[PDB]
Amino acid sequence: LKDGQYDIAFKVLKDKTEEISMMNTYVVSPARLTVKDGKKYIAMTLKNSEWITKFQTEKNGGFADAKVVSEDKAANTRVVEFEANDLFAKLNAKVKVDIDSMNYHHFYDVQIQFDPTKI
Ligand code: HEM
Ligand SMILES: [Zn+2]
Repeated sequence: LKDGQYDIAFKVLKDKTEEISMMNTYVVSPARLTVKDGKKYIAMTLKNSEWITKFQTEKNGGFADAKVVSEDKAANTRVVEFEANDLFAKLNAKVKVDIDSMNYHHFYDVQIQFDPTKI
């Protein structure tokens, strides 16, 4: 594909499975793919932002916090940005969730699967 901005559908999968993750409820698909100089960046909206305290994706054999490129405090959402390579390969990610009022404090591994062909 060539430089520009595109819609890309995706699903978040439970770690090491083809099952839909509980996290899938809290992301917006499609995400936005920016292609720039042969590199691919994904901008993804997280819902219930206040609950999601960390979000990381695999980068160079390690995990890195995705950049927050915008926040909407009124909507309680935010947009995070990270690099993808092969849009047909699963991307490993990590999430930390904290809901003080429900005593829910966990962190998880998940996979993101993009589907470039989907509309
Ligand atoms: C808000 C109320 C929430 C409740 C009641 C809840 C409940 C649960 C429960 C019971 C499980 C065990 C597996 C299952 O039953 O499906 C689970 C796992 C999991 N939850 Fe939560 N959760 C909540 C919020 C969130 C949020 C905001 C995220 C954002 C990432 C999240 C991500 C996950 C992940 C990644 C797992 C591991 C299994 C999977 O990937 O589906 N959850 N959750
Ligand atoms: Zn846990």
